[PDB]
Amino acid sequence: SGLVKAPVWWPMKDN
Amino acid sequence: PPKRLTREAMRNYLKERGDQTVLILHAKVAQKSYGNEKRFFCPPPCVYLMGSGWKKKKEQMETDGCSEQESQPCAFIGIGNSDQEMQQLNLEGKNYCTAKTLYISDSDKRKHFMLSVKMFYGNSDDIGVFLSKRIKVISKPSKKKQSLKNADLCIASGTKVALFNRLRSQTVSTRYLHVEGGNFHASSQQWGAFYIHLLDDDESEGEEFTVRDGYIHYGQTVKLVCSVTGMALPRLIIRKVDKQTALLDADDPVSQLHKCAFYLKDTERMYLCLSQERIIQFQATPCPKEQNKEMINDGASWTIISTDKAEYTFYEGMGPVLAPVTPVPVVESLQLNGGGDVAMLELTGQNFTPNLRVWFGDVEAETMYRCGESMLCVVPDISAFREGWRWVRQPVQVPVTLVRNDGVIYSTSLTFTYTP
DNA sequence: AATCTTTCCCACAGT
DNA sequence: TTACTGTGGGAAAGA
Repeated sequence: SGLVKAPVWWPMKDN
Repeated sequence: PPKRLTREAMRNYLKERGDQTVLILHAKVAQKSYGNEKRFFCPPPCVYLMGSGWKKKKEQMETDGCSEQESQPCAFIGIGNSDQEMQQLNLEGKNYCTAKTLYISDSDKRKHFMLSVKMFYGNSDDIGVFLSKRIKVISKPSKKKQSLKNADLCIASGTKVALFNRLRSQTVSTRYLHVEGGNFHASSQQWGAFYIHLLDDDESEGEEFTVRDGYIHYGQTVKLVCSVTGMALPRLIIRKVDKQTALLDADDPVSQLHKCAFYLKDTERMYLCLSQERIIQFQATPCPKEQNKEMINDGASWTIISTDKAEYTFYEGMGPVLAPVTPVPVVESLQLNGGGDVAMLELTGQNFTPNLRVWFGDVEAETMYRCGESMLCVVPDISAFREGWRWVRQPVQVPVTLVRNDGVIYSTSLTFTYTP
């Protein structure tokens, strides 16, 4: 029940 | 000598909505200490002084004759109430401060408790005592499986959580998930409250999503949204942590103070990990003899805890008062009766008193006290807002405000809207 | 039976 | 550079 609009912060890898 | 609020004073307040707000941000549970031990509350409770009213009051006090020392608000924190051990919070030059050294001993027999915030200015003029939401005392977190029977320890989808990491049993290494400067980072000094939303397994990635009701279980797809910034992390699967492992086959209900792992849905065993202040993506090594276990990094283990917020907003409508502003009434919702004899508005909340009056804009309504959590009032005629309106011509939205006999205005952030 | 609650103690970092 | 003190986590004992 319900819709949410939240921009996604992508965690990054390394090297 | 106290004075009632006048329409002129009400009008004036409504012109500049300069309120003084007190926020107490904290965890819903607390682990107890025993043998002289001090098992500090994590995350630390946080008192924020919000609103244009604090500066307006600093200005008022300083013109009257107060020094910066005298005009500075002071806060002290404690538990309800023990033998009166209250810690001073330092808000000097800060809009907020954390209660870094709070704890609860076995000596305390209370099953539940509230934090109390004693507030006054430098000159000692009282503000009042502000209470946190109910906090549950816990022996320690449940090592084995949890039941929905004691849901007081379960995590409901759509509620807020704090997530922290600690290395080598050290209070020093405590870093918390938090968003600042447009990024998710692991702060040693601040902490975020994230809504934890349950999504069905079939749910696709992206900015928009459908949330589902119920209690959070290990293996379920969740979404973590910061309650301030409004930013989320990609879809995660919440997973149980045995030690330096992440258990995949587990489907038990996620409980308070348990250690978690956040597997980034649809990745080659990538987990939400910490490296100093940075939030990264660390790949787990799968167990050689077990298909249901993956070895995870030490910064990939997160303690989960339910959080809550207490909010109190007040304004000296008739100038400084003798009596404290607290207990500040809080309005949860408004409803019509409707739709009976005359139009009645029902107020649901807490800290209601017989000496409070409901106001629609600068118009005082016939107010009837019921109990501390319920009040009834009569909606005024439209003609009280628009001269000679024989009916409601076009929609009018008016603020609903609770006013006290001595002049204190407590805004609700709720309005009443007239429609034909 | 299996849970929660209390006690106990080591690790690892402040004094 | 140590010994003294103190959170915090795990496991063990007791309710």
